[PDB]
Amino acid sequence: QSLQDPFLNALRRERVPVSIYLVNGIKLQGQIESFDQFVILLKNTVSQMVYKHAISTVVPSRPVSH
Amino acid sequence: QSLQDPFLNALRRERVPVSIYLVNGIKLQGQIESFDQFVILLKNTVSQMVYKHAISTVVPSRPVSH
Amino acid sequence: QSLQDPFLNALRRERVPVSIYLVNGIKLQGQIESFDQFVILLKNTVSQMVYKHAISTVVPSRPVSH
Amino acid sequence: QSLQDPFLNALRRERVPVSIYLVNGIKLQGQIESFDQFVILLKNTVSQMVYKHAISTVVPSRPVSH
Amino acid sequence: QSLQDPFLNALRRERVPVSIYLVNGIKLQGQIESFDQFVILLKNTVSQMVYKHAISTVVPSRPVSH
Amino acid sequence: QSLQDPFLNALRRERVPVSIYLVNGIKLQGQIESFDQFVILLKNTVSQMVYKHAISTVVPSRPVSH
Repeated sequence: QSLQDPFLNALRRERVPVSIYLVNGIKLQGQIESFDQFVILLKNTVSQMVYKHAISTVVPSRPVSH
Repeated sequence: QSLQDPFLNALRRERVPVSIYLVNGIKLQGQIESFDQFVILLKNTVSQMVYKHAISTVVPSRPVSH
Repeated sequence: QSLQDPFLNALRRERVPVSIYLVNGIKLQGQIESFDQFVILLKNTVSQMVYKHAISTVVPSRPVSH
Repeated sequence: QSLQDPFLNALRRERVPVSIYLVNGIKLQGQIESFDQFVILLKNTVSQMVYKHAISTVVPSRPVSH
Repeated sequence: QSLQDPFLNALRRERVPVSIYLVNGIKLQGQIESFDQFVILLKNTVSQMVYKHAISTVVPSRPVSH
Repeated sequence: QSLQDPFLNALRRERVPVSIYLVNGIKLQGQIESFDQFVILLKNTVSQMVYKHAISTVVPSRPVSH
């Protein structure tokens, strides 16, 4: 049903450092702790809850199985 | 069903000071009083009703159980 | 079902002056005359129909019961 | 069910000159010829089809019954 | 059910040159080859697939029957 | 049901280099590896997951059958 779900899940499972680029030009970095329909929880010191509607791209720091 | 709901609820329940970053680059601060499907009520002097569609991230000022 | 509806309704009923901040950085002011699922009618000289998708926050000029 | 529909319909029926402000800061002017769920047709020389998602506000040039 | 569909269809059928203005201020030009629920295919050398969510207005270069 | 799906699928199947223009003015380039309802996976060194809501246009580098 989804390519998004298995991609994000691979990133979460493998604890791959990612860059999440926002539509406003900000780049966030961390590891994906969890996600659901509308948000991604991006972990560093604290977990930032990122609304998907604000994201342009999710870019892994290295290739991942998917 | 949701990771967003228990995260926001933990922030509300624990009265943790948060930063809510808007997609336009404004940073709001306060405590989350309540929220529903589409909005978050952010309390200081008055309660500001923030539309989720305008939010990029919600960042707690300290780690919280979730 | 909603926190948004009773909040906007309190603002409407009590005729509280509000500021409606748009995502593009414009601040509108007036009283909320009415609202529905998608829009808020903001009254001054004429009524401006404001699409919720364009709004970041609704901020009352004084605390209101909700 | 809607306040938006009777408002736009009053503007259409009465052929009131309006300003439609876009979220990007452009102001369009004309008369509303027609509208549906997602768009407003704004008439001058030609009819411009305006997506509601791009609109911040619709402001009549004079008060209208609604 | 729709005013959008017959408008776009008239533009497509009559092969009228159009300007499609994006919310970010870019103006695209061409002829509408096809469209569906979410996108418009705008033809010149190649066909550009334009997401409706990115469009502010569609403006025909001359009046068209609708 | 869709023109978007067969267009993206032709681009994927034929491995045509594309430009994906974001609403914020960034231009991404690569080949479309896969896509679903909400995202496009754009391949170069790694696969970037691009949210459709952030895309304005998808432009093939050469004409493609559709």
